[PDB]
Amino acid sequence: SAVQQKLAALEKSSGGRLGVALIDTADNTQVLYRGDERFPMCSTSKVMAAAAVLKQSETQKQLLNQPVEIKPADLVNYNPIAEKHVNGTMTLAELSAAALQYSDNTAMNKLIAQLGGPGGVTAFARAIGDETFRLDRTEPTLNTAIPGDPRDTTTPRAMAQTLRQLTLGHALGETQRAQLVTWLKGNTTGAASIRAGLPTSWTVGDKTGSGDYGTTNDIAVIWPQGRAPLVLVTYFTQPQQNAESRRDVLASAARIIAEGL
Ligand SMILES: *[B@@]1([O])O[C][C]([C][O])O1
Repeated sequence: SAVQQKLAALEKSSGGRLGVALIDTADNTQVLYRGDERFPMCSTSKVMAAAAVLKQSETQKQLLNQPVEIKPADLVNYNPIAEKHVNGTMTLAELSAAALQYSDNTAMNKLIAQLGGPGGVTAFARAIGDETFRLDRTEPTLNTAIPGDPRDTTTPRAMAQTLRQLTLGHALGETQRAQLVTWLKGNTTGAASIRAGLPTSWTVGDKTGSGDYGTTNDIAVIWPQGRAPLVLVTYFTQPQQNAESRRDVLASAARIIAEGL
């Protein structure tokens, strides 16, 4: 199809490996490019950790207000929000927001701890029907993005379906789903990625990811004005360990998808 030829050309021009999955919820049609190949999730995995904590809060009603101490030893490589609260506390809600909207790695590690380890995050994925997602490591080593390594990967198809279920479906309770949507819509790290290839009038909620091998990812829910929402996952990785990020590729892939609608 036209869109798949344009995505292939974009990939060829980029020098890397591009994975795309689009779900149009109007007719549940899907557009896939390398949709069943594994890609390193990097920080896109933070959505799953936050959603797992939200699921816990359906039974533990006060869980998100639980204070969690941030100690100096907790700080890792990228902690824009946690750094502001060293030797103090953040609630689980604040940690979830930080992980999602600022991609805070300390916050992610606290979420993982709350879930009983990476296996607890993976288990949540399995519980909502995602057989592909696997989280194996904590921050920052889950971002190594080594070619061929299946750790800390998923496929575009799987992540699109899971993101749909979490945000537009009913994998979470009503208050929890709404909270997740609010968090994603307030992301601060996404301006140069999917959002940049879409009409400025569309509302987007997204989570970016970055890692070694120039890995540059973004997963989004998109609410076009007067039109069913769309779920779009764009994963990109490159052959050189020290390659630069290529957010423009994700913007271009989004633009190509948007043109075909
Ligand atoms: B994710 O991918 O977003 C930023 C941080 C950097 O380690 O991880």
